[PDB]
Amino acid sequence: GVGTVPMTDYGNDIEYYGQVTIGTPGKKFNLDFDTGSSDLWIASTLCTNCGSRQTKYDPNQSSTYQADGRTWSISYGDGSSASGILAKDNVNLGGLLIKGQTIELAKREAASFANGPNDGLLGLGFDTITTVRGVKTPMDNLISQGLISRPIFGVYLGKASNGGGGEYIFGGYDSTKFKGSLTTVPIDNSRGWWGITVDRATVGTSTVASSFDGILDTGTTLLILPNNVAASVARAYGASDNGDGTYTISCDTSRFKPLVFSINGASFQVSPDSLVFEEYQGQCIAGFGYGNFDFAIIGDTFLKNNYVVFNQGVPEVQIAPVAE
Amino acid sequence: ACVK
Repeated sequence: GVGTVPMTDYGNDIEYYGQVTIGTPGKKFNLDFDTGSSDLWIASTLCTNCGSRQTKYDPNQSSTYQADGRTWSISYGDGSSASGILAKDNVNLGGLLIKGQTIELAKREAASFANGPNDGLLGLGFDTITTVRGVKTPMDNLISQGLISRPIFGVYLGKASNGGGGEYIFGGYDSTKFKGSLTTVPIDNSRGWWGITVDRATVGTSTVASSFDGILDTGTTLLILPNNVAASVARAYGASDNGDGTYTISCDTSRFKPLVFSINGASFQVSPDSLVFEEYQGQCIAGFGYGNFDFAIIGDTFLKNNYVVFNQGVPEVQIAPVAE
Repeated sequence: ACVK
């Protein structure tokens, strides 16, 4: 009752994708696993602007394709998008065979998807934000079909500096990937996301933020903070606003203390190495940013330092520092 | 970065 999906880390911790087999006999698709959205969409032979490197779903080549035909369309926070028509087919996730999952066949996708590593996305948010109302998500179906007993998935995202990788376990979790005991944290799923409250953020002995809300989003690269929190964190590290939602920060992290979040009475950090996301031409971009959101998007900068068990049933999460 |  447990599905294991080894992940690939794209570049410098940009995103984490895993293979999913769709159809009968089945084609293998590389999908970005995204707790910030709830649509499972794939490049298809109906697509008019997809990429030559992508695997394309062909309805005629699956014995278990079920027609649906309703339109779907999604737009993501980074400006990427896709759209097309619905269908149903069997979806094998780490060995667990979901029967008749609603899949979303792309007729169009943004150029960034056509030039990227993904054949599509696997949405792991809550079903109240599927772009077509009433679509049941993969986790909904794993639960309702009895393919997993525990309504959970455990998430390890690797660091490119350690060789990359990552691993999702559907129906369980992997204790070899984290330190100490898991801490339970309640989830607010009212906007479709894995919402939490951070009671306080600190750098060393200094408070850099009082309470703020955020979402645990495997499909966002950075730790995106409200502008005032972002600006306070930047001040703590001497970082300079690039005007585009990112900061320039020193490439030498040896004298940086971790950024520590207090969450439900326990501490979870961004490690000092992770305070740098990217180096280009001698300049470093910070692992935290801003985006004019009233809540934080707690993305890969944080998640690659903190193992999370996502529990859809409660809903709640359990968090522990990664073993590293 | 991505924001999805």
